Amino acid sequence: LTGGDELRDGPCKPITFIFARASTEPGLLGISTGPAVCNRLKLARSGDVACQGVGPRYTADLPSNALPEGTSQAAIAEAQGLFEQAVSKCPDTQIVAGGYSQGTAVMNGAIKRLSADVQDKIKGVVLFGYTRNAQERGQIANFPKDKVKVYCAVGDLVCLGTLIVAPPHFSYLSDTGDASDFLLSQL
Repeated sequence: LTGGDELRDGPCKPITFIFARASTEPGLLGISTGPAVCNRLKLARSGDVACQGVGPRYTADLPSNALPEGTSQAAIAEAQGLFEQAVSKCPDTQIVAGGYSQGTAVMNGAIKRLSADVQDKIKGVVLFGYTRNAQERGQIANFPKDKVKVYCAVGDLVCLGTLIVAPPHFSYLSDTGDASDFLLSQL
């Protein structure tokens, strides 16, 4: 595979972007907001970005949205391990991350379990259609609020503590530019 597995495939890059896709999306980065942000970072920092999607253990299946933390424990464990691997395998890399829909639940569940040292390496996180928005009060638990930017479109009910999917939930491509600028700013 060429895209989505750049941390595992190496070589180390100055910037490592870790992303968790939305339910039903195939691959590692998905086919919507993940590639959109990854590519914007690659254009802004030519040759210095490695994009890594959370998979294959995170299957992005629909049923997992109803589990306690909004996703599977396997997906959370996989994501957590990828953050830890980035810091160990590439000591000089700066991490930026993102999630979309169920992917944001993966990000919240994984990052809140990370040590302070690893969290300090994560400069910024963008969450599109944050399914844990209401439950986490617009942030990621046990992580700085200023390092997270949440994109919850008007009418996207998953940000209101429900799993109801409406049209606004698929309007995030229009926010990928702002999200990419945010991540670059945090770096």
